[PDB]
Order: sequence, then C-alpha cells, then structure tokens
Amino acid sequence: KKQNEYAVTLDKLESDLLQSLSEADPATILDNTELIQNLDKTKKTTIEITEQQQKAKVTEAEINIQREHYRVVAAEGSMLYFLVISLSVMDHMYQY
Amino acid sequence: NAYDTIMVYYHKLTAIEGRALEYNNLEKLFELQKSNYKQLKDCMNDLKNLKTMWDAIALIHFQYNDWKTKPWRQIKADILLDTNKTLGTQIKNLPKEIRNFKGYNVIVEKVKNMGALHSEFMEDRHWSQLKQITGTVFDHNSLSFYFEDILALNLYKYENTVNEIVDVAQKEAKIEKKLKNIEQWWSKQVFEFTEYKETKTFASLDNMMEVLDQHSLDLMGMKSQGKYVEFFYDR
Amino acid sequence: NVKFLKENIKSMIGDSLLASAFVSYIGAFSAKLRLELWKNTWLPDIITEGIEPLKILTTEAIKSKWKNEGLPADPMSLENAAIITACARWPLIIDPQLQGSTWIRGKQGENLTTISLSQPKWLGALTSSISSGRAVLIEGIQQEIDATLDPLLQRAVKKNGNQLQLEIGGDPIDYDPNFKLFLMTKL
Amino acid sequence: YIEITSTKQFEDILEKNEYVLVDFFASWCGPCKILAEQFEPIKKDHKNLTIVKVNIDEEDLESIVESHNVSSLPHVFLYHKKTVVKQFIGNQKDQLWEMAKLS
Amino acid sequence: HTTRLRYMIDIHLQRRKPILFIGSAGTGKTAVVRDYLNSTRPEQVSHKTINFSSFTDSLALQKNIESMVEKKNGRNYGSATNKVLICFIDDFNMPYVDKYGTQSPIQLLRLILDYGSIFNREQLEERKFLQDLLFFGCLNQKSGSFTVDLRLQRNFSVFSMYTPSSDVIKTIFGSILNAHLSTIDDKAQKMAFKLVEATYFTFDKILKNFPSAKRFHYQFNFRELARVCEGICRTTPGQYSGGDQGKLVRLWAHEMKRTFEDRFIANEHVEFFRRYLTEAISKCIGEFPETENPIAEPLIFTGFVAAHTQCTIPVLKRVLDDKLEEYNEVKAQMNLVLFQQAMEHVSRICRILDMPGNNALLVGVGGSGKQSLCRLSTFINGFEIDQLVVTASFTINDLRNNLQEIYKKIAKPNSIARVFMITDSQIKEEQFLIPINDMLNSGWIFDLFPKEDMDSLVSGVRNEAKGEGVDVNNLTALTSYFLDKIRKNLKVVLCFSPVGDTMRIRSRKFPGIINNTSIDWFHPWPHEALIDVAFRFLEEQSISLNMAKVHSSIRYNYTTPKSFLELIDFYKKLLTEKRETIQRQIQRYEMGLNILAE
Repeated sequence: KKQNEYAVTLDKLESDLLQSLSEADPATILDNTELIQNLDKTKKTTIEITEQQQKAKVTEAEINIQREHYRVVAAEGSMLYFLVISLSVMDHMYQY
Repeated sequence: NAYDTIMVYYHKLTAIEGRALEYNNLEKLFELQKSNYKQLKDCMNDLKNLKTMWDAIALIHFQYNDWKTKPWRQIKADILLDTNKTLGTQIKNLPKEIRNFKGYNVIVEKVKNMGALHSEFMEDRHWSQLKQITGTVFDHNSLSFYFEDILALNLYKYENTVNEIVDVAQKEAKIEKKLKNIEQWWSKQVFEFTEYKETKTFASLDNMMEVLDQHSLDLMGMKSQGKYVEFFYDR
Repeated sequence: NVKFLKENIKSMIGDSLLASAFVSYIGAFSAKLRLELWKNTWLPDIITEGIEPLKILTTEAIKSKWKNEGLPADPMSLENAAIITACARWPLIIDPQLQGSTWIRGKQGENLTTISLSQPKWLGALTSSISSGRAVLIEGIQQEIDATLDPLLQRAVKKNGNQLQLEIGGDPIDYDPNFKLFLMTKL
Repeated sequence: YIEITSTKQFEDILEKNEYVLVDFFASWCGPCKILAEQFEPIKKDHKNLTIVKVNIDEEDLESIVESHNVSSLPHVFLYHKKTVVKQFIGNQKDQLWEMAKLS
Repeated sequence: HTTRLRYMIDIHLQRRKPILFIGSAGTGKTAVVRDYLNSTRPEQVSHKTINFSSFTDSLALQKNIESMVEKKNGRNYGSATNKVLICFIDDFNMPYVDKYGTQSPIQLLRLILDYGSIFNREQLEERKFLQDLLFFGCLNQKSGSFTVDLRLQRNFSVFSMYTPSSDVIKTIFGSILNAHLSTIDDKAQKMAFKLVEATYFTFDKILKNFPSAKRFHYQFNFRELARVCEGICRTTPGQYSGGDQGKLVRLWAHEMKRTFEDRFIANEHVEFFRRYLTEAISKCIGEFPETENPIAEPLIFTGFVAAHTQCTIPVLKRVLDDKLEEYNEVKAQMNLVLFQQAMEHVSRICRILDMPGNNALLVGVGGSGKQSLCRLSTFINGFEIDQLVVTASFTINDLRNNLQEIYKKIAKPNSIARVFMITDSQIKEEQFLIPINDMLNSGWIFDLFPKEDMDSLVSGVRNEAKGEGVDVNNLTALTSYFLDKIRKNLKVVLCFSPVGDTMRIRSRKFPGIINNTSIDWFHPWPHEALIDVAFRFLEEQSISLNMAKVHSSIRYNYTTPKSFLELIDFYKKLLTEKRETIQRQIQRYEMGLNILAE
C-alpha cells in the first residue's frame, strides 16, 4: 500500500509539472519565485521516485520470496476448492 | 442604373458580335481555326433575351410580393416546402450571365436569404419562442396569424430557428392529444349510487377507479420527458 | 523524454491496433486462448515488438490504487481491471466467485444502488437511479435479458428539448450523464 | 388549344406538326392580365398551327420548363419544323399576334 | 395435363359439384383457377375466393361469406339474375389445429354441407340457411400442410399430379421466348432455346445435389422459374444491336445471379453453381462470354436518354454520390459509404422495386442502416415512403386507422403508393401478422372497408376509369381493375434477423411470406468492403488489411461480425484519443524543455 500511494504521489508531480506553465498562463513566469520552488519540488520527487524504485526492488523481491513459500499449496487449494464447488451439480444438497 | 451602363457596353459588344460574325463569315470563305477561339453566343442570346428571365424574376418576386400582401393566415412559409428557393435554384441553373446579373442575383441573394409553423402542433408558446429566438420585435407570430414577419426575418438563414421550433412543437404534439382524454373522459362522468337496504351508496367502482388511475398515468407520462409540461401542468 | 516520444509516435503504430482488438473482443475468452493470440499477434504484418501492450494500458499506480480498493495481484484480474476502463458498451461481469463484485463495489463507493430482477420497486429504483446520476448493480440476472431495459441496454439517447431522456416502460424517464450501470452474472 | 404537361409528348407534337405556338402560362397573374382569353382566339383562327398551353406550376411540367430554359411564366415560343423560330415573354397580345401571323 | 384439367372442370361446373385437388404451392394452380374463372365468368355466375391463416376459424368464414343477400327462409344466399354462388379455398391446411387435430371451419363445413344451414352466434334463435353455394380448393402435400380426414374427401373428388417435365418446361417457356425474341431480332432462336435447356440442366443438377432439408428457405418452384423468364422478357426490348449472343447471355447470367446468389448460403453453393453455369455455357456456345461477370449489370439510371442497359464503375460512383447529395438536400443525410456491395444492394433494391405487385424480403441485422439505404433508393426512385409508428397503444385499431389513411392517400390522389418498411421488433402483437398477410395476397381486407366504404373509395376511381376506358356497365372489371392498380402501386419491405429461430416458425405460420417475397442473403460482410471502409477512414493499407485479418482469424471458437463494426469504431476512437494523449505528453515534454532551458 505504500508503494501504491507513492506512485500516486508522482501524479501530483505530474500536476505540478503541468501547472508550471499552466497556472501562470505562460505569462510573468520569470519573476515568479514559486516556479523555482516547483523545480526544487521536482528535484524532491526525483529522489522520491528514486525511493520508489529502490523500495520496489528490495521489497517486492522479498515479497515474492515470501509468496513462493506457500504458492504451490495455494494453487492446489485453489483448484481443489473449485472442484468441490462443482460437486453440487451431480447431487442436490451437496453445497458448502 | 446598372442596366444603362451594361446597355452601352453591350451595344459595343453587339458591334463586337457583328465583327465576330463577319470573321465567322471569313472562316466560311477560307478555312481557319474557328474552334481555337472561344466564341460564346450567351452574350447575344442575353441581348435578345434577359427580359425573359427578368420577368421570371418578376414572377418569383411578385409571388414574394403577393406573398408580402398575403395576410397572416394566407401566407404559407412552412406548410410550403420551398417555392422561394426552388425558383432561386432555377435561376442558378440558368446561364452564367443570368445568375450573375443582380436582378436575378439580387433575387437570388434574396432567395438564399428567404428560401409545420401553421400546423396544429404550433401554439402561442411556440409563437413566442419564435419571437424570442428570432429576435423579432413584433406582435405578429404571437398573435393569431403570420404575414410579412419572418420574411423581414430571413426565412432560410434562420430556417434553423423555425426548424427547432417545429421540432419542439411536434414533440409537444403528444400533449395536444393525450391530456384531452383526462378532461373529456372525466367531465363526462358522475358519482353513481345504488340503494343498499335503504341507503344510496357508491357503486360500479371499477370503471371510476380505472378512470382516475388512467388520469394519473397520463399526468405521470406527461410530467415525464417533454419539457412541454406547461401545456397542462396546472391541470 | 522528448526523444522517447518522438520515437513513440512511430512506435505507436501497429501495437496499438493489437491492444484494441483484444480489449474489444477477448475480454471473456480463456486465458490460454489469449496467449496464442499474442504469439499470433500478426507478427509479419505488424511492421516495435518489445513494447507488449499489457504495460501501455495502465501504470503500476492505477493498479496500485485498485489493490488498496481490494484488487487481486493476479494477471487475469489485471486484464479485467483493464477492460473495465473501456466503457463503450456496458460490461458483462461473469463472476463465478464473489470478490470480483466486492472489489468493483469497493471501487464504486460513492453514489450507487443494487436491484434484483424480481423486485417490486424495480422500475422505481431504475427511475431513481437514472435520474440521480449514480451507479446500479444487477446480480440475480437469472441468465436472461429483459425487454423493457433493451431501449436502456442500447444507447437510445433521444433528444427531448435540451434534455436527453429515454423510454423505460410507460414512463419516459430522464437521463443523467453522471449515471452509470453495471450487472453481474455467476455461471 | 392543346394543354400538355409532358416533355415527351411536347416533343412528339413538334415532330408531327408543322408550326407550334407554345404559351407557358401560370394559374396566377403577374404585371398584367392573362392572355389566355386572347390566346384561344388565335388558335381558333389558325388551325394550321398547333397552339399549346403549358403551365409551369405543375411539378411534372417543371421538366418542360427546365428543358426550354423557360423562366418567365408568360412565355410564348414559335417553333417550326421542330426548331425554335422565335420566343418572347410578357402577356403581350401584339407580340403573340405577330408571332402567329409570321408563323 | 391441364387439358385433362379442362375436361374435368367443364363437366364439374355443369354438375354444380364441389371438388378439390392436391398440388404443391407455387405450381401455377392459382393461375389455372384464374384462367378458368376469367374464361367462364361472362356474366353467367358470380364467384369468390378466400385465403387462410392459422389464426382463422369458422368465424371469418361466416363473416366473409355473410357479405350479401336477403332471400326467403331467413337471410341466405340467392343467385338473383345468376345461377349459383361459388367460393374457393386458396390454402387448406392453414387454419390452426387443436391438440386433437381439428379446425372449426371443418365443423362449420360439416354443418353447411349436411344441412345447408348456419346458426348466427349472437344469443338468439337466429338460425339461417343456404340455398346456392359451391366449394372448391387445393393444397400441397403433407409437408408441412396437414392431412385431410376421411370425413372430408368423401364429399370432395380429387386427383394427383407431379412435377412437370423438361418437354413441358421447354414448351411453355420456349413459347414465351419465341414471342419475345421473334418480336425483335429473331436470329438467335436456336441459341436461346439452347440457353433454356442449359437452365434446365443446371436446375436438374442443383436439385440433384441443395436438398430442401438443408434449410427451411430452400425451395425450387415453377413460379420461381416463371419469374426468371419474366426477368428475361423484361430486358430492354429494343436492344437492336444484335452483334453478340454474349450480350443477352451476360444479361441472362445477370438474372441467373439475381435469382440464385442472393439465396445461396454456403459460398460452396455459389462455387458449385458458377462451375455448373460456366460448364453449361461452354457445352452450349461461346468463348469467355460469361467466364467472369463481377461488375456487369444492366442498370437503369443514366443509361436511357436523360435517365440520370449496362454502365460502368466511375459513372455509378458519380451518379450515386449525386443522388446521395440530393437526398441530403431535403432529408437528413446518411453517409454510409457507397462501397461496391452497398451499390450492389442498391441495385437489388432497384430491381425489386422494378417488379410491381409482389414484394420481397430483407433478412439482415441492423446496425448499418438498411432502412436508410431504402430511404436513399426510394428517393432515387422518387416514390412515396411510409412506416408505422410504434406506441404503447400498439392496437390493431391503430394499424387499421393508419391503413384507412393509407387507402385514402392511395386511392383519392390516384398515384403510386407509399413504400412500407416493417421490422421484427416493430410487430409485437402476433395478430398483426394476419392483416399483413392480407396485404401480401389481396392487398386489402374484408370489413376493414365495408360496403359504403367500398362505394366511397371507388367513387372517383370509377370516373377516372371511364376516362382510361373501362365501361361503367361491367362494375366488376371496374373493382378488379381498381385493386389491380392498388397492387401495382403498393410496395412493402420486411426486415428480419437470420438468427431468429422463430423466423422459420412464422414462415410456416404464414405462407404468403415465402411465396410472395424473394429470398436474399444478408450474409457475412464482404471482406473487400471491410477493407474499403478501413482505408477510407484514414481520411480522419497494410493496417486496413490487418484489422480485417484479425477478424478473419478470431473465427476459431466464437466471433461476431457486427462487433467488428463496433471494433472499427472503437479503434478509430482509440487512434484519435491515443494520438491526442501523445500530443498532450509532447506538450508536457516541450514545456519541460522550456523551463530547463530558461
């Protein structure tokens, strides 16, 4: 959920990139100090995206190491469940 | 005033056509390249003519004028498909000179300008809508008949305003019919009583109940889609 | 980034037709069927290829928000999360088990309703839904289609003055551009 | 007087007859009164001439109108041996009589 | 065979004996009845004929019977100034059978035959009789027209026949050919007759293979082949350019394709038929006369003088564009592309309209506007168009009011009728199908226009009939001529979906549908036309191949041709919006560069 919100946090940067020319309507943009800070904000996100890439690599690699630990019995219990769900067709009352 | 100038230069062109005819004679005498030179007879054909098409315009335009006189009921601009711009298309089909002469071209400009509204579907509200949307300040459409009003308004250029008024009117059409049922079929009905052991009492309830519920269904289906609700909203 | 795009216009030709045909068609065929369709993605006629359309559809961010809404981490759920983005014609949600509907409901948690077919207020809840500009879900399909919703099943958006309104039954009901609809079947 | 609304029949009239005086006319008036009351006398006086009356207002006859390039409703044409000899317009009794006399 | 028929019919009429006959529908038996009746009428005795539907019972019999006369022994029938009255049964097995297999008209006939009587159904002793009436009729075999019960045929003498022979077909239709070809340029009698024997040979083999069991719409009939020979004599009769028999042979193959390629279902059928057709033409005459005719078609517009006979592709393109624009002038436009199959469909509509009296069929789904193509084609035909309005009050009374309005606007103006359109959805009440069948066969309905309505309708049509030259004294030739003109005016088109299982059910439920109309297939979309629309919409080549190849590959398990139209729209959108998003991000990157550089 945290790599989830951070990739959405990039969307705010995508917004603040777009407004950099949009909010000022491409006028009197030179003397506006707010854009400089918007550029500095883009630098913050650049390392925030850099935090997104490292976390995505270190965690999700570990997540798969955690997921495989049981995966085979999951897909087992998966199709085992669909099979026992299909038992009701050959006899009424055989619903779980 | 244009005619006179064009008459002088057309008489010069008649000397032209005489000389062109004598040069045509010269090709008949000795072989030459007559087909090489684009000699048109449209000019001298209009010299002999153009009263033809001028009176044509007189009849299209004095139909416009007899129509400018047609009273507000006698005019037909919308139950008439298109006499005005049909005849204008005729003028356009007529030769190049003609469509360009601004006798024909003044009446063709008028045709493109002028080029349902008198049916049951139309109502006073649609007449006032015509007034407001056409921007016409006249007690003319909103009153009881239409003449010399939305020709002073261009009929073809604002044919679309008239068209959308026709459209909202033919959409209103269903309220012209279906809510007459409630008032007729209700007014021709009365409580009915019958004696139940020395007491008169309402009876034949089924017909009255269907009457009332059909009334309500008409009211619902009317308060539905059509903005025309105002035609019987109070009822 | 400009360089990436100036190529990307040219790279957009071909692979885009492929995603469009599959997303419009194959949304309910077997997964194994879709695989051979991607290996048979008209390769000698589609003339980049290492730009597989599963990633051009969405980003990890939108998939991410939907996980928070309860979306599975599972491929088949991912392409189903991609087909719901397309809303030209209303969806048929074949839902052999429930979490598909639960996440869709988890994803639709603002203005919404749910009506069964054999419902007394069925037409009234229909009218209130289309007039309010909300969602609506239908689950007990009984594997059948109704006649009175067929003018609503198709985009019969007729002009009624400035407003757009539609016939569902005797009452001619108003549309709402905010309104949406979904269904759900099981078997 | 001949009253015809079809171009093909007008053409066959011209094929089979020697002289034809056609009056394009309207069921309404223009600047002056109709010549239809003076036009039947000229037919009754010159039976050697096929005198035709042709009414532009008819939609079937709009074809004859377009073919002869007739635009003026009152339009009297003199044809001899299938070809146009003369044409004038306006409800002009003198012009109609001159055309009939020189037909 | 019909000479034996004549021999029988003469003595039976002298005996005033009611008889029947067994024979396939579409075997000109109605026409034999017409021949005999129009030969014998001559103010000696009146007549009447009646059609049936499954939802017909004794009721309609009593009404349509009880039309007219008051004699003694209560209201009953009397040949005032005549000898007897006669009625005919068009279709016999048509009326519905209960689960015990009985029809109330059969029991009404029990009563009428054994007693010469009737009981009016209003609650009284209103019990009337019959004095002079004769019954006749005919019917095809058991399939799917039911068997007669022995209580009936014991009182009705019948006899059988079977399909005519090659010598008979040659006799009649080659006699018609003698007439038509000897009228103009008779120097080709031998090759024409040999063309007709090629027709018979191809017919024989295609019926040898393909059986009517393949689909319900499979049938070959004498009246079909009569329509074929009539399309042959339809040809521009002048055509004084007899320079190649190949001209009339290519025209004839055009009518061949008109007859059969519209009906063929498996393209294997078309392969077989074209193979056999070119095989016959080659065993017959000529070198490459018909070896390939994909485009060749005798059209009408722009062919005759000032029409605006065969013509060419760019001329067709220009004239169809001009007529489409002229339609857009007055009516709202419909710019579905003029692709070659659309233009072929337009020409099919043209020839169907060229055929008057009878109507045709359109078994094809919507989506594309087939009704809009009908609007365009009927606009270039310049005739009147109409279509019923669907309401919640979809009452037979409403159809009847529209129909009275229809008959007023068809009889008083004395002009062409309004060409009609109906779809499967438009007709919810199944009872609406019966008056439509009456439109199909008679073109009018009993008691929909009662006696005073008859007189008021024919008032002005009478005086105009005296103008054209039918006397007022006949008074029956008059009314027959009037309804004949009504048929010459009316044209109707019926749209269906081929997926509809109940299409076959209602075809068996109504014989007028399959007999009157013509079978045309509307058919998997023309792949070439798909390519055409694809590379045209580039206005907004390998790709135009590619998407159609995709659709042509999806066929394995399941596929849908219509969704390919919606996929064409879907990817047209996707192209627009994806290029637009590409532009949005181009501008975002451009302004990133702007701020970078600044």
